Amino acid sequence: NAERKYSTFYEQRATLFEELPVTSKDIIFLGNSITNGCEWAELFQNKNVKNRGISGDICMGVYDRLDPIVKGKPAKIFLLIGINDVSRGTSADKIISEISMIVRKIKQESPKTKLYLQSVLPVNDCYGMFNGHTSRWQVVKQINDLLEPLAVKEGVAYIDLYSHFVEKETGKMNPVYTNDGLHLLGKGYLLWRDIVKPYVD
Amino acid sequence: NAERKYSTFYEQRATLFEELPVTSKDIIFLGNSITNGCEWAELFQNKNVKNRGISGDICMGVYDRLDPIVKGKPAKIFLLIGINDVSRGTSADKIISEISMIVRKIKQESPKTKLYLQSVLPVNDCYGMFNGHTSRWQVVKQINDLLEPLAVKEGVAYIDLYSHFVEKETGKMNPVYTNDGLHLLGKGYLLWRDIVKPYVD
Ligand SMILES: [Cl-]
Ligand SMILES: [Cl-]
Ligand SMILES: [Cl-]
Ligand SMILES: [Cl-]
Ligand SMILES: [Mg+2]
Ligand SMILES: [Mg+2]
Repeated sequence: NAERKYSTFYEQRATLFEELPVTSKDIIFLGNSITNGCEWAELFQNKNVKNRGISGDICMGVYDRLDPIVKGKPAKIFLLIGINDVSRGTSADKIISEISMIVRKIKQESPKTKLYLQSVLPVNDCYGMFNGHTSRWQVVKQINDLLEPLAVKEGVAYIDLYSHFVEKETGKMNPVYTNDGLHLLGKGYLLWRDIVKPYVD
Repeated sequence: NAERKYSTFYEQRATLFEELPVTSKDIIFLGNSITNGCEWAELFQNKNVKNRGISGDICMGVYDRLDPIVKGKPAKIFLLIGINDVSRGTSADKIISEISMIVRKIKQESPKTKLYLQSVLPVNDCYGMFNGHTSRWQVVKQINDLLEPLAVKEGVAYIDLYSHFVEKETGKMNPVYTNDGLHLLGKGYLLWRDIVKPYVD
């Protein structure tokens, strides 16, 4: 029942994205529900910023829908993905392998697009929700420890969101940014805004 | 876990909307997941159109979050709400009563805002999903038969989306627009766009 809801919602969002043109001026935020949840053009006060987030999405789900994005040759793509693969038990190594597939596809199809790999955000089990995600809070840092070298190896930028969202004493997401331990409150998007607005300018 | 997920997601979206300014140039799409699911500014190619949809939302959930919208005195508000009240067993009469509360609040707080009441969309049980909604498909027309007179009585516009989405033979939503009987595929948002762009123009 729950997997059918993601699958149908993914098809809803993906088929809408196929109908919306991407141009060389565009700045794309690409990812899962943490990307889906924002009004990106309003947050940055920039009409060229576009939401390509899909709640529930995974690395290969992003990979499979790159074409209606990269064929428009967008100016920038900000990628945040992986935590739903964590909740499926997928290893950090395999997740990094699949992000590297996304990086190589974007570079091959739209070499002038500037690509930004955003650190997987921390999670927190304190609210007792999304246990498949939050019980694996330690995998976030395993991914990010591998994700930053991948960025420099592929010649793309790495944005460290994690270190601002995390509680350094616990390795988990600071509750001020979330009400379920996984997704962001408005205050969380303001922090994200302050970190990445220089890259969007 | 289902009600907690809506409740936390509502707080996520609502607290984000409290951080995003609304101005007198804005055109607001206000409603539940059928409103939430779209990229409205891209669909109409109009930077002034803004998404205030929240998946799972109900009439009083919309009412309770009017302040961060109407305080900016927006140019237009397009309201689509009620199907999640239907799925709770709420009568059409009670739903109309609550929509009329929303109308009066908007008219009181922002008298120059043009308000458009959109027909509740049909649903379809053919995919066997969201049975709390789809088993009550006959309630949609009961609401809409009362909603258009309310628009007249309150001096606001009524937009008949339902006629374009429904199968006249069955009273249910044409499957070409949906993959679950409730929410819209990209083709569904294109139909909505074609109906409503004149009002957004
Ligand atoms: Cl949960
Ligand atoms: Cl989970
Ligand atoms: Cl269902
Ligand atoms: Cl249901
Ligand atoms: Mg909190
Ligand atoms: Mg269909």
